[PDB]
Amino acid sequence: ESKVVVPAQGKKITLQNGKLNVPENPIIPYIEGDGIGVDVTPAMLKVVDAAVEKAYKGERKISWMEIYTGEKSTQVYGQDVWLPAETLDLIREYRVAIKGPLTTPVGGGIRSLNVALRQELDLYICLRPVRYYQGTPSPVKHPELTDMVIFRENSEDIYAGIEWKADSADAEKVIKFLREEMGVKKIRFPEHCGIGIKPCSEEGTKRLVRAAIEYAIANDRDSVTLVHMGNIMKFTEGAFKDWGYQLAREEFGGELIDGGPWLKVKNPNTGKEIVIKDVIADAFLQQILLRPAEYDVIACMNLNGDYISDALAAQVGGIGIAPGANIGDECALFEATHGTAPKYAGQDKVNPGSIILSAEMMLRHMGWTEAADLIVKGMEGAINAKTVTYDFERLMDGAKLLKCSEFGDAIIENM
Amino acid sequence: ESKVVVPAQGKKITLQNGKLNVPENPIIPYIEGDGIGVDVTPAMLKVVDAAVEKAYKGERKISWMEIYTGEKSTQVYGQDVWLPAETLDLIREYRVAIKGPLTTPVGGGIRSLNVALRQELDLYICLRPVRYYQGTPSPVKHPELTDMVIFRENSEDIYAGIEWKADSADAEKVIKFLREEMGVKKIRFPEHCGIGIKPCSEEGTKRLVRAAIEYAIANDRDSVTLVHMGNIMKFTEGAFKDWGYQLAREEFGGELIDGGPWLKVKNPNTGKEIVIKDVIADAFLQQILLRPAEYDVIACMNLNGDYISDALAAQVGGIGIAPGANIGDECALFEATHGTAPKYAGQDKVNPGSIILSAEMMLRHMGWTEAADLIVKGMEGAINAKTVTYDFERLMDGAKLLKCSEFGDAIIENM
Ligand SMILES: [Mn+2]
Ligand SMILES: [Mn+2]
Repeated sequence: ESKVVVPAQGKKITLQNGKLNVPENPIIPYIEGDGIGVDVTPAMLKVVDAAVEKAYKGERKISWMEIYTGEKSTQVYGQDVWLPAETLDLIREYRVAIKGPLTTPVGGGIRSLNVALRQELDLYICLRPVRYYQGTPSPVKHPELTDMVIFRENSEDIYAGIEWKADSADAEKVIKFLREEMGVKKIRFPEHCGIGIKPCSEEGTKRLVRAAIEYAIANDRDSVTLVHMGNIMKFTEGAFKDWGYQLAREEFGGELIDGGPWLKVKNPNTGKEIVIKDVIADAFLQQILLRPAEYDVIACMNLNGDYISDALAAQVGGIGIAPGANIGDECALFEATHGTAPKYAGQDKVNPGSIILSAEMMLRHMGWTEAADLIVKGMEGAINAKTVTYDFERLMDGAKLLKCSEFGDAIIENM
Repeated sequence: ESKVVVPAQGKKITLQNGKLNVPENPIIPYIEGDGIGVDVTPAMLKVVDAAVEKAYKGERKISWMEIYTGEKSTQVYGQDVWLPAETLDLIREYRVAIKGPLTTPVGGGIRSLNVALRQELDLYICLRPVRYYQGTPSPVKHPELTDMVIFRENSEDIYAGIEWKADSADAEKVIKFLREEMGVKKIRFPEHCGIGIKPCSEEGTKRLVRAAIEYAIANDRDSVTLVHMGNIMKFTEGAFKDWGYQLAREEFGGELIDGGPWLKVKNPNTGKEIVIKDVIADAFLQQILLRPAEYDVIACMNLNGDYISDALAAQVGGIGIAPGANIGDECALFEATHGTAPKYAGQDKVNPGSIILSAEMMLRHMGWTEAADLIVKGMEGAINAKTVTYDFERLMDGAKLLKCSEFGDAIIENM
């Protein structure tokens, strides 16, 4: 029987015509998360509650409902229950949910639980905004020049988990097929060879890029850059770029800039000309360091997005405070983006900034922009006040060391 | 008939027992390169000649022999001759060669010429050393902490170029096979879907990692880090890491550090304990910025190596002066690692540092360490003297702007 307790006081969020109908007392499911999730989640719940209390003068209140996935799920539901069917059901049912870090066990043949949540709920958009918070210790000279929003495709690519082990009957069957029926000659060593499949479809590309352009319009952003490796992988990465440009022309009236290949899309609300461009992935990894100001909204495939989001997060000193969301047409799951750091679990020491900023993305998604704005204001003030957790403090002079919970308070104090 | 002219005075380098037998007058084939290759190559030839002249007091001299590939090949041999069979023959025959930037035409279905050279000559090692040259304008606060050597697998991965276009009969045939015969259920959108194959074999992994460990030993380096995405791609990326560790244990007497997974390999020459470790690729992209000093020799797959080498190059202000080599068991091809920058072609303006440093790797490979040391010394002095090309000068105050050829001279002047 389920151990999830539906809050007595609280109402389910609904969806109509692609628009969320959020009540003043929405029930929001939440997954504590493994390791440090035990530290960061409580801080997040408190910070969010303070923000909504302050924003709406007590008129609104979230009814938190704990659901399970990861190590805590096995302890709650038993041995092999890492991701209960009900968790997928609950998230879809309640439309909006948030979670702490999740880790996948090894030795049992289980694949990434985070990817499982994304794929099964068809949360095709991995949204990762990366900006700099003044006062954050950064390894680069000008982190303030970074203000990007990453739209990472979440349902395709080699991330789909389609592969076969070297020397397995399956791997041999696939390789035999490729060489004998497809006439593949480029497999250098066909024996003791593992094989992986990289898919990229038009509908997959289009829906991701459509969300990216709509975001640029809704937020009056300057450009959308399609990042890819089309010079090497023409039919997957290259096709992604092609379809992205095509979508811009076919659905957003994209016009040609100069002699190409860049396009301009008129923002139907502000009249601003949004530039649609593209950059090779490896070169992009260099450009984000050398010319970050030239970039804004980014649309890319799964793997590249993973790399880009992490590299960007590192550069602005936000490795531990990078917010993230997994969005689909029916529901959305916000999440801490860092690891579980089991060594510090329960020490009330780690930075709760990632899950908190992911909660602010959640609040904004719910249309509760005022509360979200309060969290941003709180984070900015606390960091600028140099009252921070160890991960920041260690790289600074004259900073006040704060525990995880205390930093949560500092955020509230700066709202 | 061939238009390649074998130098009258000069002798072919030979190979015996995996050791190059280099004469005092070796014939070295060279490809000018497209675009700025017309600017950088002449500077390289002059710098190298000055270095060997100075090092061996006139006793040794390279007999340069021009060979063709790229745009110049079509102009020399005709319309469809982008990569002549003789070029592959010449490189293998003469054992050591160098080249400027190469570009691949689009619209003709031709795949990367650089990859073609690597694959066809089985140059399985893409060696990319990245260090900081004092005085180089860098976007990071402490670029001097970066001193890494990248061993990028060059014959496998999605880089192999195995893929099929969306809606093509082939793509449909492969997808049908995967779904109906392999029972694949993770292809989100099977229609209008491009497909790519990612292979990774044991022999491919082992030979790359073997070269990496041997390099760490020969150069008394501190560690070898296997970079991979094994948490997501278990059978390719994960297998690479597994085989890498296995090779360390089976061939280099690797012993377990603590409770694992790190290993220690005793340097048979210095007694130094070389640490063998591994890091997830996305996290590595962050670690190179946050903790670069903890890394040294890196061994990774094709695509990841491409990303890692570029990101590292950018961080140390070496985007345009990053040396590179493609090494195999029978021959080696050194190359400029940047693009062709056609806009500046013939202006004697671009930085010849990349091809020059690649020539120093070439000289060292030939056993001409003294000449190679002279080039390093020259580069260090010129950069530190702030007498540089526009790409550096633009990011500095109080620097003396030098043309491409003039920077070549500056290098010579600092030998
Ligand atoms: Mn990640
Ligand atoms: Mn490259």
